Amino acid sequence: AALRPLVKPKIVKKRTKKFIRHQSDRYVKIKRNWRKPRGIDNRVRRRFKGQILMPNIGYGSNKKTKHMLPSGFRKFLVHNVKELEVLLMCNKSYCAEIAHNVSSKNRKAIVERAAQLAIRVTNPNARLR
Amino acid sequence: KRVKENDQKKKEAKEKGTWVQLKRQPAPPREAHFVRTNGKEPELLEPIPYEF
Amino acid sequence: KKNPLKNLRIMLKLNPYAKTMRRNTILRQARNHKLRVDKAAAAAAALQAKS
Amino acid sequence: MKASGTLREYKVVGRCLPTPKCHTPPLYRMRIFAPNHVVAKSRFWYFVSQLKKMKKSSGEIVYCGQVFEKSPLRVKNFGIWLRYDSRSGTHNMYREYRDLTTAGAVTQCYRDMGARHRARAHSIQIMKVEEIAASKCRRPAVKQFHDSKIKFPLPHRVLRRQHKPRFTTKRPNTF
Amino acid sequence: EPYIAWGYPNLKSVNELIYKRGYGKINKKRIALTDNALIARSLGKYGIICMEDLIHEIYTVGKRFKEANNFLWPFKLSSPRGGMKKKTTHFVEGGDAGNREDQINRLIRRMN
Amino acid sequence: GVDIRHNKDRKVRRKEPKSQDIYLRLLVKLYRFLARRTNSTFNQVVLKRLFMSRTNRPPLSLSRMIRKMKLPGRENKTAVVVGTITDDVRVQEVPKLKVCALRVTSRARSRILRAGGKILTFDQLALDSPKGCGTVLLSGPRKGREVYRHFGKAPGTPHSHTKPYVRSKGRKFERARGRRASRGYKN
RNA sequence: AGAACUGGCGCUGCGGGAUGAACCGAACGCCGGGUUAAGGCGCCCGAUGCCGACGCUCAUCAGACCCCAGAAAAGGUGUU
RNA sequence: UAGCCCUGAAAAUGGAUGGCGCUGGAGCGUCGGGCCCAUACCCGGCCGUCGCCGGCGUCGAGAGUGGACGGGAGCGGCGGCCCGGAGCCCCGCGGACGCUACGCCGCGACGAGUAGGAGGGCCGCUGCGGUGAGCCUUGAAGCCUAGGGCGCGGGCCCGG
Ligand SMILES: [Mg+2]
Repeated sequence: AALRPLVKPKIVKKRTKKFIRHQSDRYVKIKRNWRKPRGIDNRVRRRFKGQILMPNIGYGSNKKTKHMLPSGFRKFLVHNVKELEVLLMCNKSYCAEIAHNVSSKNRKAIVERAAQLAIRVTNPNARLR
Repeated sequence: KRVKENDQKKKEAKEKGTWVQLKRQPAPPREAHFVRTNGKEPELLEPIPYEF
Repeated sequence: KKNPLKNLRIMLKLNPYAKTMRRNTILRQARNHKLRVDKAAAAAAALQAKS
Repeated sequence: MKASGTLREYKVVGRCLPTPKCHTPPLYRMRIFAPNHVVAKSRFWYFVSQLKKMKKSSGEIVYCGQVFEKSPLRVKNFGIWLRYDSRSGTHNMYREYRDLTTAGAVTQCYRDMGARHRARAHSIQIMKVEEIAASKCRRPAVKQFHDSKIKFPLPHRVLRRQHKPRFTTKRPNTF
Repeated sequence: EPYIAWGYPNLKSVNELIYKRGYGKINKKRIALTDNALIARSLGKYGIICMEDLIHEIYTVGKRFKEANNFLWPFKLSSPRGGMKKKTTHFVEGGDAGNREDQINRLIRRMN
Repeated sequence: GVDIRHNKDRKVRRKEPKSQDIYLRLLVKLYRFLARRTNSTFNQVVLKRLFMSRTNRPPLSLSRMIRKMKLPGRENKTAVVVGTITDDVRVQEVPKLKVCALRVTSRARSRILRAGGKILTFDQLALDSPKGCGTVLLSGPRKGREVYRHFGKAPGTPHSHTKPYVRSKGRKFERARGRRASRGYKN
């Protein structure tokens, strides 16, 4: 751990298994993106046992632990120096990401501004030479 | 009839000074009373047999 | 909600008489226990004094 | 009634309420065999309503105690009178048992009516139970234990399996 | 009486019920009456300002039984840990649905 | 399940206005401080009236106000209306009463200010009487609209008096059968 | 095939009825511990591997659990 | 007379107390002590909805469910020679967090759902006005990926 973020609790999650669409195994035209089944007879909507679960608000995560990374921070993706400085009074709570378009020259500079301000960047060594 | 003999009994408690409680109540459970089996002893009855 | 009847001193937060009710039924059931063990020995004491 | 467990004899007395017409009704008495006192004062209003014009609303019970046999150690011979119902009609019945207590002899009836006659315990009405002395028994199964210097052995004893090792190297003698 | 079991409770039946599973309502909330202030602040109008005074009106059915009862939330008891018998026929008939007149104290101690 | 019946869980009143007026939203913030904090019931009436719609805020004319302030006792109180004060042409001379309202119209506040009265907004009402002491809060005829005379039983029921939707008043527009005993019937 | 009264299914999963639309329990946010209902506890199959109580019954077509999935009159010195 | 059994009692693929089997019972009748487990019930966690509300006092000087002064008379108390009197803080110049008020906080109860109806979407696609002193040949869009995550989800972000 390069940096330590205030109090990090035991992150419990209710499920770690990524809800899939019904019949998404059987076809490849059907993406695994969740669509709730609204057929009149099917056994997922009617909620039989031993079948594909369907998401509801009971699976929601704890409010004090929501959007927590496994490192204990919460990401905030930035593009340059001028919006890295807005995270100065949040550096023990939030962490910065560099957006995927930022060129390897400018990405080199906004991580050296991050080290002076002691803000955690999740991807410091990306697009190096 | 009750309204009539209720209002006159209401002002009877003003002159006499009481708490007569003119509101009516349902049947309470029976009071803890006392029976008397004076002299004799209770009658043994037993179920009669079946004859058609 | 800590449980009355399961700890003291929540009973006593809700009922101050409950303590003085309680050592009375510790004091008197100990004096009925000192009585009966002394009495049951005193029966077989003289019965053993006989033999 | 379920006849749940061993029964328990109750003496139940009770009387219909004093009307303005009738003061001090005579306070009848029955002899209810029931597993507890709540069933026992429930069968009183079953049997009294078939015999007198009384019911639980216009009556009350004025005693319900367990009445128990005086001699729990002495072996007694009981003869009881039955009024069970069958699948076709209903029959009167005399029937003899042999137990150390009255409620144990009528318990031995309800089991025995269900065994032999398949008669469920709500359909059978006990009329009267009393001890009889010997040489007035008529049943030769009860009569055959009236024998001074009686003796018999216990042949072919079988019990306690799985209690010991289920797997043993030992064929268990039945004596 | 097909749907209920009831009977006449003795003194430690209500004493165990009011303390252990007893809850009160003030306006719409089911609160734990863990203080004698909470009984007095609402129902103190009737002079039943403490816990063991509340337990007295509700056993010896007194003048203000109604407002002392309706202060209480319905007692959300647990499942009876001895098991029941048949749940559908009468207690006389062998089951347990109906009046049983003192055996409800034996049932509360499994429920409560 | 419990059987505690449904539809008792939800109430269907308003907890903020649906307006995006940034001057009504600060009047809301002023009064929902005063509602939950000063313990006077005037500030609860005025607060839920700021939430109300435009139909639930009918205009109050100039001679409903001064007819409702010729009454005995109203000689020095202030008139609150949550909504506009228009002016009547019917009234000839205006007393010197003190009013307090959202959005008094142009010709009305020329006649209130010639009379010597004082018009107030709800800011300087709140500084004046925070409890709402000595105010006569008025309302307009909220069932005075042209829409409410179309509502009722039915226009073709017995004694309906409901005024049906015709596209143009005149002869031969909904007047033939059902409206006279010669042609058909009369309801 | 058609009515009445209440519930249900349709819209509704779960435990039990081997299987099941409606029967019996029972209604559902996502979990941990506790306990039970209806049902059960030889082995599939969680729990009688209790030194369970009392009787009844032998079938060369035994019998075995609401709805519920097979039977009657008549007869039997077969036993009780 | 009525319990169990038997006779009465015959159908087409091979077959059904569910099966295997079961006869001091794994059968029938009447019962007892245990024991087994539903998403039900009880206690606890967490999400959400609904209901009743809370804080504009950031008031480390704010303090108030009764409040001042200044006079007519009395004490108990604080400094006696029985005469007696407002001190505005200061040796420390100090004292967390907060409140997008459309935000935050707290308590309590509840959560099935086809057709249908509403709400929220910092879910998504294309185009416009504004706006990021945005991003980019030191590599955009797209496409690929046993790479790393977040979101209950629609989805999104990051590495290669
Ligand atoms: Mg269907």
